[PDB]
Amino acid sequence: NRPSFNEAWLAFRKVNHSVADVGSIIGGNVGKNITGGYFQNACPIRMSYVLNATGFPIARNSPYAKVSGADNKFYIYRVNDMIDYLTHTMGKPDLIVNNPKQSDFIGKKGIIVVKGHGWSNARGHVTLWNGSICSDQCHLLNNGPFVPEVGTLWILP
Amino acid sequence: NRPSFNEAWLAFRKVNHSVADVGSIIGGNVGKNITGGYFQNACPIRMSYVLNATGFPIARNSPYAKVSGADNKFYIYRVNDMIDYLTHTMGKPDLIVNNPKQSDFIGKKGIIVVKGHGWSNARGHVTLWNGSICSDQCHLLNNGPFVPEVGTLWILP
Amino acid sequence: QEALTTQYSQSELLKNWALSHCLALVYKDDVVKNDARATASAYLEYGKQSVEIYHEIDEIAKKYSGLKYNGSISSDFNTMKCIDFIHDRELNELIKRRVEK
Amino acid sequence: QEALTTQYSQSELLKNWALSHCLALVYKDDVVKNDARATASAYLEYGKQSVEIYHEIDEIAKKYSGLKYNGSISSDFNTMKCIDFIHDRELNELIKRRVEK
Repeated sequence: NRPSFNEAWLAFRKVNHSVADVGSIIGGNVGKNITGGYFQNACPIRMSYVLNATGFPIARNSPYAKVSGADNKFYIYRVNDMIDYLTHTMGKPDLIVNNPKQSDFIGKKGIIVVKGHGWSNARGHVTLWNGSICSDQCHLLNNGPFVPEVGTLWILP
Repeated sequence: NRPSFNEAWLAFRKVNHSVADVGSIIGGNVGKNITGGYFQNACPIRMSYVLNATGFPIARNSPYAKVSGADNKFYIYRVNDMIDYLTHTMGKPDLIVNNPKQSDFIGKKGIIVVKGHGWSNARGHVTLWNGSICSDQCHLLNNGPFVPEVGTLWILP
Repeated sequence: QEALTTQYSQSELLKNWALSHCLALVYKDDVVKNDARATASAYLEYGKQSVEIYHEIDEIAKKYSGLKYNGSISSDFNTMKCIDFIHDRELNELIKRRVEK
Repeated sequence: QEALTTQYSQSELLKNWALSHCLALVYKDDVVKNDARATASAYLEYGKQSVEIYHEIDEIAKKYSGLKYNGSISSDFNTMKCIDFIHDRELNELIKRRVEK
């Protein structure tokens, strides 16, 4: 099945900080790579933390690049990999929206993926959505320079 | 013949300043290139100023890269070019010293060239020498990281 | 404007990573270092390689970032260390050897 | 340590100049800008080309240095503008076309 919405939202908050702080929190190889500056986009690491924390851990042998935390659990560090991981583990999406706007997702909650153009470091973003706002809205820099092409929601119960 | 030592030494002083200041002083295309940051090594520009100022101007059609000043005279901007220019215009050198030390040049004065290894921006340096010190000694950063291989002096009368 | 990041081949991404990472090492200013780090992270995102290849690129970068360069003008020539680095034969062989194409 | 400056071919010097000059344009910090300028001047010293080729390289660099790049992390991606620049087809054709080999 799937992480409960409430547990996922709680866990996300624990890592809704700067990438430096995320490294301190998670430690292990996650921390080492963050200290070294190799990881700067916390997006997939926060989603990995959510899965690990809610009883749906990323398997060691999942076909995606990952590093261990101090918890000896595994953290995917590429956005594209996190997106593909969810596609292959979460079952059928509940909503798929072409040219999405936030208003299209009102009233439903869970894990949201948006793919689009305009960002120089990624093809998209993966986060939690509570029916009104994203869990990292506080970091969401921007009608911004990012133009969403497709938005996908997996409902969390 | 050759610039008088006294006139050469006086003229050198007028441009014995930061490359930014040299650009302001000389103006024209020299200044424009300095303002744009294209020239940062004032060495050959100062030597060009000396020649232009003492009645031995660099000819327009000299086979070396050069730019004009506000005076409509010409200024060589590469060290290697300034060295070659002097070799072809100054006549026979008066002293050539393998593995030179400053002490080897005591008691004689004029234009000095030192070629050597250890610098990342040039094969050598060209300046004036009064028998005791160089005219840009005040900028001479350094037994330094530069290892002189050959030193050549053309005496100025 | 979207950058050209998605247009680079895997080898080109690794060379781009090498350059930006080295610049992140050599420069002191926090705004510049953070910019070079952010830029390197963009090339890492699109790579298909494990993190240890970037750790090894860093090992080579450090052979250049620790050099002392001198000249007849005032500068540490930090930028030059990274330009020399990206021409390094060991670096280019490492990338060409890679297990993950 | 002497840098590798004397080992570069004429085309390699011009590409090295292009990169260091662009970095001198995009970064704000004076110590970094001056370092990149000093580094570029080293490649100019060893060139056999007239100054206008560097002025033209600058014209192309400015098409990249003036771009606004955005991402899902906080950065202006200034370093990235110069990495994209050094892959520019116009730049590489300019260098290959050059009258002074």
